[PDB]
Amino acid sequence: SVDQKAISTIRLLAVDAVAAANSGHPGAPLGLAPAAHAVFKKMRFNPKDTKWINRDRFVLSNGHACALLYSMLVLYGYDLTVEDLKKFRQLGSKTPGHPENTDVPGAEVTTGPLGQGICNGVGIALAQAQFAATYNKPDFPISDSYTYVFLGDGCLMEGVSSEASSLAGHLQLGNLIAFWDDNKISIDGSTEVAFTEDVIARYKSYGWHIVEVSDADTDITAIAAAIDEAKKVTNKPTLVRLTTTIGFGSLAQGTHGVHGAPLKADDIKQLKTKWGFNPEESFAVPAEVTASYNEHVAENQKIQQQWNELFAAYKQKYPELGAELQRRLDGKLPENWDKALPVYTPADAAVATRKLSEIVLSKIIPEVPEIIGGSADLTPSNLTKAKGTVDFQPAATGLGDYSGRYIRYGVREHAMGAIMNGIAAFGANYKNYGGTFLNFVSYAAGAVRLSALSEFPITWVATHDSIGLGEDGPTHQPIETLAHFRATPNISVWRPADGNETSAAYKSAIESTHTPHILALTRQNLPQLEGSSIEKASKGGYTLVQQDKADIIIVATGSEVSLAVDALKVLEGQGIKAGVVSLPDQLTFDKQSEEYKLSVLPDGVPILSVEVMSTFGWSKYSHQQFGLNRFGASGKAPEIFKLFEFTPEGVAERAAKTVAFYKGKDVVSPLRSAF
Amino acid sequence: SVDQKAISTIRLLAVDAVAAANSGHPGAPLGLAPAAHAVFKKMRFNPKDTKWINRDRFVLSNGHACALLYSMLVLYGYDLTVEDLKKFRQLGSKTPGHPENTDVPGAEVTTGPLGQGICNGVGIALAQAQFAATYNKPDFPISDSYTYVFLGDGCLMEGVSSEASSLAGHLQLGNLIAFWDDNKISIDGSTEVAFTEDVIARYKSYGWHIVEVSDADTDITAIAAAIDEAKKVTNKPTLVRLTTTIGFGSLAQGTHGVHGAPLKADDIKQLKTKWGFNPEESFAVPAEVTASYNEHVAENQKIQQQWNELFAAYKQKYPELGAELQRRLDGKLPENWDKALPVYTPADAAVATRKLSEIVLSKIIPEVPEIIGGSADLTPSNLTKAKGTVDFQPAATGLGDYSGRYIRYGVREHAMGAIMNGIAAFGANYKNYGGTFLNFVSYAAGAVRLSALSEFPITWVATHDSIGLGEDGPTHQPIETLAHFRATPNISVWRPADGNETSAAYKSAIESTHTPHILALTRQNLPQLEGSSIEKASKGGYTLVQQDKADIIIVATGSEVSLAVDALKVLEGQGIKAGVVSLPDQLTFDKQSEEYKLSVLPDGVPILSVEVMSTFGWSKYSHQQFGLNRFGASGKAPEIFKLFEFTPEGVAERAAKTVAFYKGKDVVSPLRSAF
Ligand SMILES: CC1=C(CCOP(=O)(O)OP(=O)(O)O)S[C@@H](O)N1Cc1cnc(C)nc1N
Ligand SMILES: CC1=C(CCOP(=O)(O)OP(=O)(O)O)S[C@@H](O)N1Cc1cnc(C)nc1N
Ligand SMILES: [Ca+2]
Ligand SMILES: [Ca+2]
Repeated sequence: SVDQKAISTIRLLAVDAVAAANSGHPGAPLGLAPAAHAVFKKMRFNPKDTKWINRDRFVLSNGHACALLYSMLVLYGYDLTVEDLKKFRQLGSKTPGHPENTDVPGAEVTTGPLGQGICNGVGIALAQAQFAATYNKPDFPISDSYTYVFLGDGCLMEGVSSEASSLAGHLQLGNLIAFWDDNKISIDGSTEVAFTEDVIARYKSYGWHIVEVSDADTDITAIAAAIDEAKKVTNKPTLVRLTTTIGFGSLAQGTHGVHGAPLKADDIKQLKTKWGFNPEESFAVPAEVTASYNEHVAENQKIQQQWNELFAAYKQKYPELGAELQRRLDGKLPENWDKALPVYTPADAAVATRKLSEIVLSKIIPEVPEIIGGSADLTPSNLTKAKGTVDFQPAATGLGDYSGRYIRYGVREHAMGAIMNGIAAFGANYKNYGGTFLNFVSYAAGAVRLSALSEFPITWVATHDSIGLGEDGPTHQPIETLAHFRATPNISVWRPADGNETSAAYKSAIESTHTPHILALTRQNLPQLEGSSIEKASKGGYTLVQQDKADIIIVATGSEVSLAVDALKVLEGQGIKAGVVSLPDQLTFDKQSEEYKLSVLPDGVPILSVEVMSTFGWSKYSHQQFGLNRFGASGKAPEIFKLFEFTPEGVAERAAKTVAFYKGKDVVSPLRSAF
Repeated sequence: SVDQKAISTIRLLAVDAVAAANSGHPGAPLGLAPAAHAVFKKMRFNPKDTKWINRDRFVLSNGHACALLYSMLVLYGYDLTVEDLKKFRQLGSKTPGHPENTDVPGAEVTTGPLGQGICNGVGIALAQAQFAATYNKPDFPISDSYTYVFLGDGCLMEGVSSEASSLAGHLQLGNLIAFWDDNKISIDGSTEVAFTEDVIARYKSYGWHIVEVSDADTDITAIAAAIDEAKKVTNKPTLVRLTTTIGFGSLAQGTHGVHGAPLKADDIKQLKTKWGFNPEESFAVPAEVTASYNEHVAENQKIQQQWNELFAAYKQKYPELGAELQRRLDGKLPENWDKALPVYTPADAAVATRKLSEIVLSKIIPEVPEIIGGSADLTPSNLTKAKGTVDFQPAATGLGDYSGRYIRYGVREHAMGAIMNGIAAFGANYKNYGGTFLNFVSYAAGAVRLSALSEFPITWVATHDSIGLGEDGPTHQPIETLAHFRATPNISVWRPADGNETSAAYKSAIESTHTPHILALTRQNLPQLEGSSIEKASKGGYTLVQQDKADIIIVATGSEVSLAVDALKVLEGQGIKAGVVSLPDQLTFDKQSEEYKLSVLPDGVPILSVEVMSTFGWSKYSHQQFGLNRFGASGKAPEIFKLFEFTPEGVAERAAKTVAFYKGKDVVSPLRSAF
């Protein structure tokens, strides 16, 4: 039949791509081609408009299987061709060895690190539910799309997927439909060696609906029926068990050897002849398959055409909501939204930056509807919920509504990070955030790194940033954490010192379109600084205290800026004149012009950094570094600062030693380099 | 009764400790005191010998509840007193705000980061099973101890605990008995807001046995009976559901407010009078409670006395095993074990460092019985299994035996990391390891950091270290990873360049007693270096190529050392004389004498670092840094190195620019500092 021919075409495109690269993963593509065919036939999408907001989304969580995804995208006439398939896994191609949303049209998210994609799918589905609750009206189903996810045994073993699956079940996300590739093979062989749990029973325990397809190597009728069944269960996410043979059709089917290396040439020949293809030909695309797939595209395009007319009629019936929706689909924040950001003067009281963050959120959430966010069971500690908002919960629980704006993630940092990526991936200008203690952002590193690689404007509200948290002690006190994330490409790591800097950090985080943000915030109160402003802090680094005859410049962040200012006064009594630089975000600073940066960190003066965590990275900006390169302690925070000599006198002593060390030396800016 | 008085004593010690600190967590201690009393009465332990190898182990996974643990340890006469309780959460005390194994007698592991302790308990139980299978003989139950773990809702939400619980069920670890504090309260309030899964059904799906105690606020008879029941189920780990009231007895019982802040003074008074204590008194220890607890200690000490005689008789009946066991309990490796380490010359073939690692393991595993380890579903990629060894599996599966040495962790990096910590915590000189790709060690950061803080000699076999892995692309290629772990205190991060350096890295990792190791290993082949040796590489950094008239020194690691040597030859043709330093472990190097370090990185010569990952940290050792501070690419590895100019000519160009940049300047070693 044409459907059988399409499935064979998909299988053989994937195998031929792996063969051409002499690299990659043929097994899961062979096993999942029937399901991919069936799911894409049910999906609504436009290959010529990858951003249609009411499209169904597809996520390949088992991202190593991407020859399958690329084959689907090629067959459906996305901006990806057979010539791109021939360049699978080749430097610079549009067909990288794992899918990247920045590079691959029709890749919603970046997968490959196992477990991430299913969590991203939870976030896409969460966003869709929130979006539909916000905009849909009687006779106006603006948003009614589904989220389809493929995942394998590896994703099911990774703890992040358990976190997200527990939460998705709690949230009753009925438009999420996931498909488990139940092939009983991973890299180490049979799943009997390490993965003998009853997956189905576990998913029932989370509140998911289950459909089992016992012959998913052939039974596309049953796969389609499973989708129809899942769509009828509106208050539970569904897991469809696809019992498949890894490498179906290969001489090596059902073995670990077919997972992750090219097939033998003779194996590819017998695949082709068994399925009616020419064993001498590669990258075959039968015209009847193209015709069948084109019919579905044309139908989908007529659906989008009608949606566009629905949207026009919505703008007439609901003028304010329609304009808001239009603005969001245009990627624009509300005009002058930033006028809501709080501004402070040096006469205002000291405030912890976690509390300044609460105040910002309280002002901007009512003004910017596309802001939603939550906390990983730290709401009263991170201060992430604006008073008067409702939680995102299914109304059936009585605990919230899908129109709500605040997410109770539970103690699930890693899934929170990956769900945030999915909310961003949904689109519609969502600017979403997640709170935890800074030290436990590290639990979510797998997802955080993908925020950076995927260029998603997500925000971590990362409170209790240092030994300043006090008594909880060294298991809670960051040392390495900022260095880790600053060393990752494309992460803005804001460590604001005061009220104006906190507003600048949020301006950056909310305006972002391509860069994730981590906001490192204090437990403890900090003074409002003389010389701070949103304008200056928006440059990432700025001269807080200018001293034309400086003997030294002290560069600091966060809680250590006030310390530097107090040290400047001690130094004055020692006959040493200091300037102070505040560096609330190193990435933003790095992006400023060379001349601006040199105005902050000039030649001809020693520069000392002060930050109560690792000294890694700080030599970019300083000649000498005063940091904390050992674990912390359990005690009252001021006593810990004293123990480690993070006091005005301790900073002044090191500043004086720095001045002495450079006596008789020629000093150039740390910004200078040989290449 | 005396038992009732003991429970009240525990509750009130915990509340009084929190009160004295005006900080900490009274709720779970109040709720779990009956269970703690019951479990400790069943446990075999010696407060005067915390290292008795046949003790039962206890782990408080909900580590914030540590006022409970400290109260138990004080009551039982560990090296912890009421005076220490009065110093709870105070700087320098033996009663930190979360338990630390380095600081607290009777704390087996360091907890506080949720989810870790239960996984550590899985590792203690895994080790006990392996140890018993190795040493027990008829009439000689050398090892027959249990592992008791308390955990809360937060631990159950963290994905790491799902990973470890799936694996523990697969492994049929019948001597593991965990207790869930089912109090339905976390920081954000009721668990109804975020955690509505059927926990019991999930644990059944993993293959655990369940016992439910519906009135765990009072029913110590049922808690004791649950332990007895769990001990009869020898082929399943057991979860005991303890339905408790958080803060039991407080006016604020059953509320989130009792979780994490001191009780009001009037509340403490009414607790005391309800339970027959003097409301004017704090830190009361009734002598009848001490007497009862002392009776159990005395009985346990007679059990250990008899075990010592059993061990003496074992040494007579089984002379070789007995001597091996004695050596391990003395903390000593086999005499001259390191003579098994492979040695290479520059005439030997190029080898990838992952393959060199396989060869090391193959030589040392037969010689050092306390080495066990595994991989997170990457055995044929990491090359972590020695041919001819058997996997650690329950014999009932037919897939291995508990005497086996190789663990199939599945796709569970985070739990693997925390399980490794538990295996180390068991003791008996275990030197255990875990393989994954370097980029996915990051999934396990929560546990890795605790290896460092806990001072456990665990080893990550972290292969596919860089863009050298090629086609899998940027989702798999480390950039930030070494900087992250090098910035963490107390992590040795070895990046060996060749065969001799790989042997030095393993010598360090296996000899370690207090420092975790990460071995960053290549996919791709590297040449054997002229000038390398185990002796020199054991110093962490060494002069590979000495040049008395050097214009520049190039310092490099791993795959970039050979690149530096090739660049030296290009530079010679440009009239520039270079030396080369290899820096296989920065931590080991840092620990050498100042004079040794200066002999490697002297004054008076520019130093350029080369390493194909982040430049963070490298200014400790260099004036200029050539690194990779952007994400990678999907293509054949040599083409990626060329793209980024990590070629002999690209290094030489940057070296020449470095020489030019320092013309006319006075240069001192990067090792010099102002303070
Ligand atoms: C183990 C592993 C794989 C097997 C999947 O086994 P699974 O059953 O999911 O795939 P199948 O055998 O094709 O059906 S792929 C490769 O990613 N990898 C390394 C890998 C490990 N850890 C993480 C976080 N991401 C990864 N990418
Ligand atoms: C959320 C959170 C807690 C509530 C536990 O809720 P749980 O039900 O386990 O404790 P109970 O309410 O006392 O019964 S504690 C504090 O650790 N914390 C922050 C916290 C967050 N993430 C990680 C990895 N470790 C942590 N430590
Ligand atoms: Ca599989
Ligand atoms: Ca709880």
